[PDB]
Amino acid sequence: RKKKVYTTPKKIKHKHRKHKLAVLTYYKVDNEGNVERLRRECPAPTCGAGIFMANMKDRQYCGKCHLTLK
Amino acid sequence: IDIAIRHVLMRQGVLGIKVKIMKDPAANRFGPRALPDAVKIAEAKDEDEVIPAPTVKS
RNA sequence: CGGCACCUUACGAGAAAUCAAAGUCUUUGGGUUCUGGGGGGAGUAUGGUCGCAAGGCUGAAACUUAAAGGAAUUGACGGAAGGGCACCACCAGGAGUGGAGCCUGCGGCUUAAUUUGACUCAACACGGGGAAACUCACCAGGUCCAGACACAAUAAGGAUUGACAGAUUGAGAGCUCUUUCUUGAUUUUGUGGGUGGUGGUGCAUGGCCGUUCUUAGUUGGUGGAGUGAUUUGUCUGCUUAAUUGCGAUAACGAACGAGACCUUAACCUACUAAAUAGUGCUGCUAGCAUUUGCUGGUAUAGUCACUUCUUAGAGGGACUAUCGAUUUCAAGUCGAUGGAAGUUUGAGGCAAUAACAGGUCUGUGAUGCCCUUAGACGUUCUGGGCCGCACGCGCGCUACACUGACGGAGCCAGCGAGUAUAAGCCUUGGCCGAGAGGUCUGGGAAAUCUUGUGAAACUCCGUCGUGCUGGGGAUAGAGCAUUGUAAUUGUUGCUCUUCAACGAGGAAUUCCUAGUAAGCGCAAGUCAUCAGCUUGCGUUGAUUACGUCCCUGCCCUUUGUACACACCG
Ligand SMILES: [Mg+2]
Ligand SMILES: [Mg+2]
Ligand SMILES: [Mg+2]
Ligand SMILES: [Mg+2]
Ligand SMILES: [Mg+2]
Ligand SMILES: [Mg+2]
Ligand SMILES: [Mg+2]
Ligand SMILES: [Mg+2]
Ligand SMILES: [Mg+2]
Ligand SMILES: [Mg+2]
Ligand SMILES: [Mg+2]
Ligand SMILES: [Mg+2]
Ligand SMILES: [Mg+2]
Ligand SMILES: [Mg+2]
Ligand SMILES: [Mg+2]
Ligand SMILES: [Mg+2]
Ligand SMILES: [Mg+2]
Ligand SMILES: [Mg+2]
Ligand SMILES: [Mg+2]
Ligand SMILES: [Mg+2]
Ligand SMILES: [Mg+2]
Ligand SMILES: [Mg+2]
Ligand SMILES: [Mg+2]
Ligand SMILES: [Mg+2]
Ligand SMILES: [Mg+2]
Ligand SMILES: [Mg+2]
Ligand SMILES: [Mg+2]
Ligand SMILES: [Mg+2]
Ligand SMILES: [Mg+2]
Ligand SMILES: [Mg+2]
Ligand SMILES: [Mg+2]
Ligand SMILES: [Mg+2]
Ligand SMILES: [Mg+2]
Ligand SMILES: [Mg+2]
Ligand SMILES: [Mg+2]
Ligand SMILES: [Mg+2]
Ligand SMILES: [Mg+2]
Ligand SMILES: [Zn+2]
Repeated sequence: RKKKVYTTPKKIKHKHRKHKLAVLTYYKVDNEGNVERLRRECPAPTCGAGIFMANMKDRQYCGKCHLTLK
Repeated sequence: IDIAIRHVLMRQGVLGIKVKIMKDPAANRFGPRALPDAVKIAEAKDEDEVIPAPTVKS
């Protein structure tokens, strides 16, 4: 019976931030060497090796188990 | 009397059908076997011949 | 003999109404004059003729149209007549409502929205609609897809989902934005197709319900009448709650509806039993007079008795029984007597033939179509509204006092409901508290416990003393608790204080005939809380008819009709 008119501008749902070959940045391969494991993989018992933190500012976050350090 | 109503789904609307069936009370096996106001009078058993005054010794 | 007519019948005529002519007419011919050829245009135009004129007589066509019309039938309607029934009509009355305050519903006004349906009976304490959240459909904002499935695009070198921390937000919604982590082909975009809607249409429907109407009405077989549609049966009268019966009778004999029927209430010292009912006895036990008595308590072992009450199943009992009057001596009615019951014994449930633009798509995973469908009219979260207030109206509750208010004391019902690992049911008893309420245990899934629901009116003894008074308790202030996440726009309860109109109500108008009306409370429903509401239940318990058609509605008969979509014609 009424025409719904909006006041706030239309919102856009968040889109997943694609990163091309993210796994390359987690490792530094040495010539005649081995894995680097440079991102400080999470130590929580839920997510073992291969699950890495996010070296963002003033904290290190891992998406599997939501916890932060320093 | 037993009754059954169903809705019939047609392309223009709904068709409602009611099927009322009255069973013969003479065949009823659990309730009354006749209508309440059905009075069944017996037949006259009279019109025998009466003989004056004997005694039949058995 | 001639007239003016009339009554009966229909040989006969007619489409019928009807007709002694409108008969002697397809079995068609006694004589003769005039007139008509579907409805309109139209008795019009034109010409003629008569007339002082008004007009008369004669009198077309173009064009237009599928009916117009006659008689009768059924129904509907009538500001036509005659009957009948009904406390949703009246008479005699009772209680009222309408006058006051308040509760609640409706309109209106207002609003950000104050969601909406309904408008005489048959809208307005109705949608079981007593809305804090939810309900919720409205308003201001914020999320999610819970968009199946075939495709196409994208896509592992990752299609996409969740997300700490800060900003943002009403929000500890990763809603979004900074932030780089995580998950891994379920999934992201477009196409179709969907799906979901308290969105629209009840004037597109089903189902249900209401209404006509719970009034008493409806129908066919055979026979009679009519060319037929139809009609009689189905009715003048009396009678009944009743188309229910008597009776009259071209009808006879039937069916549905009414009545029968079913549930409930009243009776049963007559059956059947009852420690989930009661009693008398008996044990044991208490108090008072001592007369051996009178009141109690206790007894799931006194391992008693019984069914009077209580419970419920099998029956019995009433059928107007008997007797008087009236009556068509019939149906019945009115009086008595007996009886538990003599108003259909009281009350309900069910309830015909068709039908309504009655109400609901806001009960349905009942539905067709239209609208919307991702910035949703879907769903969810937050807050507000449904309560909003110059007004008119309706359903009700308190009152206006002494046939009463308080204060003590007496102290009697019936219908019901009740839980578990819940999301908390009914809750006694003890202890706190002025209260409301709090706390600790126990009983009850129930004739066992709540509960004898020790309810209220009511009755007794006191104060008050005709005063807006100790009637009335609105409005408002402060405080104390309860329910709930949440009480602000007071949920509700309790304490103190505040002490309003109202001094019996105009025109009008509602309900009602016996355990009825009126008071008076109680339970169940809604329900976390809230009952001035409904659905029932019991306590106290009348006045006045037991009649009529004067008003009102409906039904029937006669009657008129140019209506039949039926007078909203
Ligand atoms: Mg004839
Ligand atoms: Mg005649
Ligand atoms: Mg004549
Ligand atoms: Mg003609
Ligand atoms: Mg006619
Ligand atoms: Mg009548
Ligand atoms: Mg009167
Ligand atoms: Mg009153
Ligand atoms: Mg309004
Ligand atoms: Mg309103
Ligand atoms: Mg309301
Ligand atoms: Mg809803
Ligand atoms: Mg809401
Ligand atoms: Mg909204
Ligand atoms: Mg309708
Ligand atoms: Mg016949
Ligand atoms: Mg015939
Ligand atoms: Mg008749
Ligand atoms: Mg008839
Ligand atoms: Mg009659
Ligand atoms: Mg007995
Ligand atoms: Mg007697
Ligand atoms: Mg009865
Ligand atoms: Mg309508
Ligand atoms: Mg009402
Ligand atoms: Mg008193
Ligand atoms: Mg307990
Ligand atoms: Mg009792
Ligand atoms: Mg007082
Ligand atoms: Mg006073
Ligand atoms: Mg409320
Ligand atoms: Mg209640
Ligand atoms: Mg209500
Ligand atoms: Mg009467
Ligand atoms: Mg009258
Ligand atoms: Mg007629
Ligand atoms: Mg017509
Ligand atoms: Zn981790």
